[PDB]
Amino acid sequence: SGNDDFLIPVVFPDYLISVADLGHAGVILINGETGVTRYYEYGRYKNPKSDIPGNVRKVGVSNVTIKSGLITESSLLKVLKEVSLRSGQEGRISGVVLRGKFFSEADSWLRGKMDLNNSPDKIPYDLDSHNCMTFVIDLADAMGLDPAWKPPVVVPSAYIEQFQLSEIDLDYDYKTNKLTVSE
Ligand SMILES: [Ca+2]
Ligand SMILES: [Ca+2]
Repeated sequence: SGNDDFLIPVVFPDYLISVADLGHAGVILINGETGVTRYYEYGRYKNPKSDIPGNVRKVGVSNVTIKSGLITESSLLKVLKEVSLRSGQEGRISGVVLRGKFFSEADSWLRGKMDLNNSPDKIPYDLDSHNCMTFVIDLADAMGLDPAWKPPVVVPSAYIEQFQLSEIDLDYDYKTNKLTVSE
């Protein structure tokens, strides 16, 4: 098909962190030819083999259906509901939809970062500077997608709204199970 791949940074702006050191972030990755879908995120997840806080994790999700280059609304809704329940405290999603040829490179980068979970050289979690949002920004930067400028203090809820100023918006509500894509 030659259809561009999809990278969908997702932020859960109403996610509650509760204890110190707003929102959580993850990323959906979709093969534009096949609809094969991956989800990765970085956060304060348990790891018995590392004493350094912060780990990448992969969450299994359904694949989407691509029809004439587009993701069908229903198949994306199924993934968004999965991600909200499994990673997002059953809250709403604010996202952007990015396009390019990068599926294998993104998959390799994410698996490579996950391979660092037990490394003595793993960069420690930092709520301000090395967190769920900066993981995704660093991925998009690495793909050549030129994400929005990263401030010294990265707040997922604030950053995603900045990112949306220059990209396609994705809004999803878990309670109503409704998706809206907009400029
Ligand atoms: Ca918004
Ligand atoms: Ca926008």
